[PDB]
Amino acid sequence: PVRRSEKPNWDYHAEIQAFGHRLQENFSLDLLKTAFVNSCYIKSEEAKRQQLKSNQELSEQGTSFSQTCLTQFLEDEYPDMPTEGIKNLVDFLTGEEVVCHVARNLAVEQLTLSEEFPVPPAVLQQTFFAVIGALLQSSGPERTALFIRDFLITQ
Amino acid sequence: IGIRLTLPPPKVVDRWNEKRAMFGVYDNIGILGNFEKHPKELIRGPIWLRGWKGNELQRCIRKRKMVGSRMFADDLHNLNKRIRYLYKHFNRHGKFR
Amino acid sequence: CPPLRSRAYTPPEDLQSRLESYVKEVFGSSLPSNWQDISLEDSRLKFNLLAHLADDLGHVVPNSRLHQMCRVRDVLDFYNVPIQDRSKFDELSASNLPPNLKITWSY
Amino acid sequence: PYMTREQERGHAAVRRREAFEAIKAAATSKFPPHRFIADQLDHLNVTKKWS
Amino acid sequence: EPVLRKVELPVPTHRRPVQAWVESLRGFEQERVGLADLHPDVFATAPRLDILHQVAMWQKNFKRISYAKTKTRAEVRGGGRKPWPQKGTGRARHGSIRSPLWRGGGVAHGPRGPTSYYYMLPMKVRALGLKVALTVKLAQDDLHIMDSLELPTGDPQYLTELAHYRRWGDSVLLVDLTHEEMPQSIVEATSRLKTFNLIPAVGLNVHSMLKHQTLVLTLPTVAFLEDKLLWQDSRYRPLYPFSLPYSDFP
Amino acid sequence: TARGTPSRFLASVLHNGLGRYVQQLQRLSFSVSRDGASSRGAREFVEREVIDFARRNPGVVIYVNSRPCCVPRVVAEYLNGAVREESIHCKSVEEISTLVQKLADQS
Ligand SMILES: [Mg+2]
Ligand SMILES: [Mg+2]
Ligand SMILES: [Mg+2]
Ligand SMILES: [Mg+2]
Repeated sequence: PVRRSEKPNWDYHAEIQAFGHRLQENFSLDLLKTAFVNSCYIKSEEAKRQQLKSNQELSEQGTSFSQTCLTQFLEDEYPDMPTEGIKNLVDFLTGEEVVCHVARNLAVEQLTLSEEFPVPPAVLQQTFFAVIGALLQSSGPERTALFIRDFLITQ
Repeated sequence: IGIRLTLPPPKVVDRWNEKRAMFGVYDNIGILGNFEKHPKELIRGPIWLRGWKGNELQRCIRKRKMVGSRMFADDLHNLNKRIRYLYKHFNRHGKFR
Repeated sequence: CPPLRSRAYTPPEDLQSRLESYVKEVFGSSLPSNWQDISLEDSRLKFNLLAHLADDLGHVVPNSRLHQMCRVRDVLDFYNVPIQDRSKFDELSASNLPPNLKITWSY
Repeated sequence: PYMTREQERGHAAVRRREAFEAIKAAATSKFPPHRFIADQLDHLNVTKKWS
Repeated sequence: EPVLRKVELPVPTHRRPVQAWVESLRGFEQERVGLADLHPDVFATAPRLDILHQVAMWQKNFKRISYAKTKTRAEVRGGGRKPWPQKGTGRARHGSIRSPLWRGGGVAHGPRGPTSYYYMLPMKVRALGLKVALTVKLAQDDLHIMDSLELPTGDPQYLTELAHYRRWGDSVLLVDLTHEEMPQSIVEATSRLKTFNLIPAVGLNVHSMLKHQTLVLTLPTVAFLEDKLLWQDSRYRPLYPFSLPYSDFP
Repeated sequence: TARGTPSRFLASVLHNGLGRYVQQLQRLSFSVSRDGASSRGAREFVEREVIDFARRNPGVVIYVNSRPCCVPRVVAEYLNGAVREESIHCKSVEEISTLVQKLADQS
């Protein structure tokens, strides 16, 4: 298996825009691009070129928001639940496997720039949170909260 | 098994060889040329077949009477036998009377 | 040999007065009212008129449409139609494309 | 019953008859259809090239 | 001096003659040297596509002779005797070893002898065929009329580049009136060109016209074609073959 | 036949309808030819419908290739990663349009 970028009938620009439009989200396209470019990729790219910004900021913001957002939802829905309980429940929702499942079927991996194909789940998860972070900068807390609800809560 | 296991050599057909280019020229020899010749005078081939058409039986009758003398002993015996066969087939056999 | 010329044609703004000039040349200075009604039954004058228009405008009436040029109005109405000449790739590429659509060309 | 035999005699005769003309009309109107030039020339479109 | 041409043969009252531009082969920019009137009956009749097919199919098939034959059971060598008795063995019963059923046998119903596929469409139909083909050429801007097939030089590349300049297309059919009085320059040029073809008037047919993208005619040939094709209607039925003398034919 | 073939249980991708409906068709790849009758039907599909179709569903990215081929085809790709190939071949604009709709509203 080789990445879909390395396959006929591919233009990343048009695909990026369609990723925005699929989810009915008015993304800032510049930021979304920045969300999909991993640090591992840039190291490999530099080494390859020998013979651009990281996801870091966007990814951290995405994860921190989703954690707080998910706790808010869960505390409001299930008030009798303890703190430790909802901790584990959010941790499940922000889990490697489940978030990567969502990522896989939202074609996140298709637009993800990584050194290794198929994509390691750590990277894919990091990329998915970058998407959320970019969306957060794009359309404020409200729209993003709706996105979390529509994707993560459904799991 | 009985199906080829590779593609045959590609066939290229030259559509613009002289024979293809001047195909069917002088078919209008009659109407365009004062009726000096019929187009049937462009037909080449057997003596018994130039500008005439018939079923197998009729073709055989005709070949017998036109080149019957000049043909080979065994060929002619084959032709006499053909005619005998076809005569019975057409006159005595079939669905409709 | 001269280079092959484009089949593209845009009708000019002063077509009316240019045709005025050409008709008054060929049919003579004296011109009756409603000059659009002038018949091109005469073979020689038809040729002369159409030649002048063909040489300057660059666009010629084809063999197919020649018998349709019965009257002078018919010539005027013929030259006001534009011809734009480009391959179908070129016409589609600049045809208000949605950004999701992509067309490529392997000829 | 409702009407006696005498009552019903010829009560529906008009409707019966005028229905039969409808049959005859349809029977007497079968004919070859119209031949249009539009479809004949449309067979040229089979070679219609992009360029 | 403009080159003008009128129709000599009488036209019907309701019909009007069509025009064609007249050009010469002498120059690249020598289009529009004259104007010509063409007889509407030859050059502007009804597009009859069925007729084109009819004539074309007759043209392809009427000359054809088939050379394929196969030997029948009677014609195959040997096969006289009965291979084994009917009753005795377990074997399936046979009369000869050369029967269709057997390997090496004769053919049951095969290609039989030289076969001719000759037939004649009626004359008037073939005539109408030529007419349709000519209208269709002029309708689609595929027909050109020339004063003469005279070339400035016999260099065959001149003729190709002229067709390119005049948007004639890949294949051009050149028709002259007589074979003998064809110009030297055109014969030299066309001899070594595959796609461009020179024929005399009498040669002209439906098949070549359809095969070639362009039809080019001379003014001599256009008057000639009109004469003969228009002769076809407005003639009686024959009493005897037209090769024989009449009081007004040739 | 049921025994002779595989089975699945009814599902959707990622509980599609639950929050918001997401169109599953992601990519469309049309292979047409400039010349040749097979691609004729498809040719005029690219004349008219492609443009407005692409506007109608911004989620789908449409690629049109335009290279010589004896059989024109369309490659439907989905979010989950299935690939569906369909040979449009000698089909009228209308029945090609029906195909492209049928692809776009399925998972
Ligand atoms: Mg024997
Ligand atoms: Mg026996
Ligand atoms: Mg026996
Ligand atoms: Mg044998």
